[PDB]
Amino acid sequence: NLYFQGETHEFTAEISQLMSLIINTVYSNKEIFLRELISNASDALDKIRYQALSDPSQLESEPELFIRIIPQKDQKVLEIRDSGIGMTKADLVNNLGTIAKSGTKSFMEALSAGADVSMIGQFGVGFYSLFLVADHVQVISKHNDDEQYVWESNAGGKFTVTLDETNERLGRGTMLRLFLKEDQLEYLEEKRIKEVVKKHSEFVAYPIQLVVTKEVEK
Amino acid sequence: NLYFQGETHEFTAEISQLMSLIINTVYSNKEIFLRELISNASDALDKIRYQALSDPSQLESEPELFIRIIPQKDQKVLEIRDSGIGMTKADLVNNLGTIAKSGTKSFMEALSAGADVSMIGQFGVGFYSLFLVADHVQVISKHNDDEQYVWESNAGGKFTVTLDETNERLGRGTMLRLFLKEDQLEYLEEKRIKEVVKKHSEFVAYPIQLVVTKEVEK
Ligand SMILES: CCNC(=O)c1noc(-c2cc(C(C)C)c(O)cc2O)c1-c1ccc(CN2CCOCC2)cc1
Ligand SMILES: CCNC(=O)c1noc(-c2cc(C(C)C)c(O)cc2O)c1-c1ccc(CN2CCOCC2)cc1
Repeated sequence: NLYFQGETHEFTAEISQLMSLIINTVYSNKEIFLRELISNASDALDKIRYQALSDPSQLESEPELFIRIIPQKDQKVLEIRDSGIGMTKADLVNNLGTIAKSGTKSFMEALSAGADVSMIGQFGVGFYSLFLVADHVQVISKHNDDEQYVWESNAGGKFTVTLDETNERLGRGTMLRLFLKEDQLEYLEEKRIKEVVKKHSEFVAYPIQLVVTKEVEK
Repeated sequence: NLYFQGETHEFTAEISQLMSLIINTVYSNKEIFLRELISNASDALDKIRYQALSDPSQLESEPELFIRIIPQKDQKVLEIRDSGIGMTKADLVNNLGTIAKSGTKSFMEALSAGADVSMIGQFGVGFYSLFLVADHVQVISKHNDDEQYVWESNAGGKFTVTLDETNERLGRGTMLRLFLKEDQLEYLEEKRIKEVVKKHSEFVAYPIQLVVTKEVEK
């Protein structure tokens, strides 16, 4: 019996470590990670927007279309949430598999031809750019036709997409939870986040909301 | 400027994690790791034996040719030492790079064609079979023409081959230090090691020594 034929998703976490090494060596300015996450959220928002055009009940799970950035300073986590179409369990497996396969292609090309700062133009590298600032990621998603699921890059053992009985309920859409590297904590600060959004995501056609909790120093 | 072209050694640790996942799924019986380590030691012993044939001073750094297995129960480490030719710093870099490149080939083939228990016949898979029982490895080596060097698969950060100012002095040769998985501690036991050596390494033409420290229970 044969194992792993075509089963690239089984290696998603390992392939991400290869891509993290490449992309962090190539890009010293990490801030483009946020552009890429917002662009992927925008695409998922377009999908629900067009489906709901002929079937508005699809919006009732989360009637507003938005992208929402929530720094969690105590946890050193940056959360990016959208109310896009979301992913069923099978969608999440299939999308991670495609992302993983594109990573193998980008990694093999780096070895054969070398990598430079144009690599951000390659399919899938936008996802891996989250590892410019994060050492670990949780991808949480809720599609109208399925339950809430989560994939954790740091989960020990076999690749798994787990029924989410732990995180807050998304009504619909996707949240990436970025566990930031100790040298990239600037991206938990409101001023820095706003600078990066205005610089790189001006033409995104959805509201980008920033949720900031701070103790009042008295 | 281009990064990583041909620099497969830079990914040795990440490629090993891919190979570890494949080989542990394919092989439920882990014991062949020892056959493969002994076979690589035997090859390095042949090289010093033939060089010393015309230049016996090469043996003076370690005059006996042997393979030596040392369980370190307290550390959950199994050490395999040989008095082979050893590797200079550049040899260790070059051999890890070749091993890493063969891993990329085996991993891509597993995805395209599937992997089965014949994969042990592929170039380089013998090295990766150490991850049947170990989660981490240190490769320590001393060649007559260089200082003692070490590579650590679990060392954080950039691939590096470090001048060894920590471990015991090898006079000449190579030691792999295997940090065993919690479910593979049977391979620290003398009875088990001896069974595996007799079964799989009968035709190795060097003495295989086993060094066992035990408290006398009184
Ligand atoms: C069944 C259809 N479902 C979706 O399209 C969907 N729902 O949520 C998606 C998001 C995925 C990501 C990461 C995992 C790529 C987000 O960061 C944000 C999302 O909303 C998401 C999505 C899926 C794929 C893509 C496009 N690819 C292109 C190649 O790599 C990155 C993503 C963009 C968004
Ligand atoms: C400059 C020449 N130096 C040597 O040949 C040498 N010295 O020490 C060697 C050992 C390497 C390993 C691992 C890292 C492969 C050992 O386990 C034991 C050795 O003695 C070693 C060696 C190097 C290469 C090989 C053969 N390859 C074949 C493909 O993968 C495994 C190793 C076998 C042994």
